[PDB]
Amino acid sequence: NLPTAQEVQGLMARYIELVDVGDIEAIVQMFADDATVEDPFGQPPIHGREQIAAFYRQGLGKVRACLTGPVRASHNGCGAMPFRVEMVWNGQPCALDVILVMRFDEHGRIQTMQAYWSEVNLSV
Amino acid sequence: NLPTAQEVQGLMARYIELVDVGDIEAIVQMFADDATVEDPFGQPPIHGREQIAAFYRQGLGKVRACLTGPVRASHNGCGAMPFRVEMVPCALDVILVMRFDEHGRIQTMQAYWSEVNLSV
Repeated sequence: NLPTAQEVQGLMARYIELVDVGDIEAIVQMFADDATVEDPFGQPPIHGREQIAAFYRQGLGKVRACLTGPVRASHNGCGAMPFRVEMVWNGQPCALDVILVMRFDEHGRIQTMQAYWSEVNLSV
Repeated sequence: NLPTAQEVQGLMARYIELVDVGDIEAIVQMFADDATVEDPFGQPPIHGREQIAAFYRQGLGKVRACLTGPVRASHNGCGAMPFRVEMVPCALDVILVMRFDEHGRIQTMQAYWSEVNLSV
């Protein structure tokens, strides 16, 4: 709980913005110190800011990202949003369609994050 | 969680199709006996076929629905999709997250949305 539906809308919209510019440390800061990330969902959860920062640094360490639909928020501090990421793999432009689901804590920080996507969502 | 990524895409797309035509019996058949529905997510879990059937009865019992983006599937039998529901004259943007069992039936259904996502 804590963040209202509107606040969730704002936090998740900002996440996309941070990912887009690639500000790794600002992204990490949005996460609870002990948050867990599953990206893609189905893979082992990654625990803690050190591990999360290493994760984003690997992926974002050249990439554009934008919402492709509005954020769907709840009244219990959770939300979901659809988005697309554009990256350059092997010097070639690729697109990845994803849907992120997040649960925030009483301090407005991301406690849980789950990114839904597979190969079928990747394209050029 | 046996259903593959492509099979999840198909099942989730069929669900939307069924909702769009309003075939409650067909929709309910898609769920497993132990299934739980959280719609909107944040509201108490609904379980029991008679209960899930009654939930759809009240909602679809003129309603239309369409995918507004591709289904995002995983390899552990789960998927998420963005869609729009038109009903009463208004529109609602939703995102459904679902987990299927080893039989390809809905085990978990979670629909995210709130008043903000509503448009009249």
